[PDB]
Amino acid sequence: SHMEDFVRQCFNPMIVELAEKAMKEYGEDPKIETNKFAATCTHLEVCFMYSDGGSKHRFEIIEGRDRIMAWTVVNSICNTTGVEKPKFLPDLYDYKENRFIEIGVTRREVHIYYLEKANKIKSEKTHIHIFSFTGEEMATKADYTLDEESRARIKTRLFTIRQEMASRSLWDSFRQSE
Ligand SMILES: [Mn+2]
Ligand SMILES: [Mn+2]
Repeated sequence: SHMEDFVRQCFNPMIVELAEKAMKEYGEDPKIETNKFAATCTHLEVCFMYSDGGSKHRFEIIEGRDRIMAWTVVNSICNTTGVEKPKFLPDLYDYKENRFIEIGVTRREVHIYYLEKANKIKSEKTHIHIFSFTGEEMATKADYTLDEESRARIKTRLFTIRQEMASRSLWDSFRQSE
């Protein structure tokens, strides 16, 4: 398919392999559910740009690790700091603010996905931060964790990926697939 070739020539190889591993590891094949393949790569790259923002060792990356190793690091962070173990695996831990962070990338408005994720949490201790493909963002207690410039970089990247998909006439099915 067109989407698979585009994902491979758009994102960096480390990201593509981690996305492939994470999808097969949960029974989905990147060569078929190509829209979910693009979205796993996007979520991965956004998470890595986020963790790059801030100081050197501010964020402990949870996403991208294998399941049991990811939970190993959460349990370790929990017994280290004293925070409660979330029931669902988050994406980061903020050592500066002492909180796990769930990062989301949606194509249906910051209000809809923020509302869904906040209801999914049902344990309000986990900080939530949503980006969209339209430049908009919404975050818990309006606390956006990073400075304006890092978030603006993430947003720019998201919009460049959106235009690249449309240039290949892939954007439409991708926006309707979420
Ligand atoms: Mn995740
Ligand atoms: Mn996430």
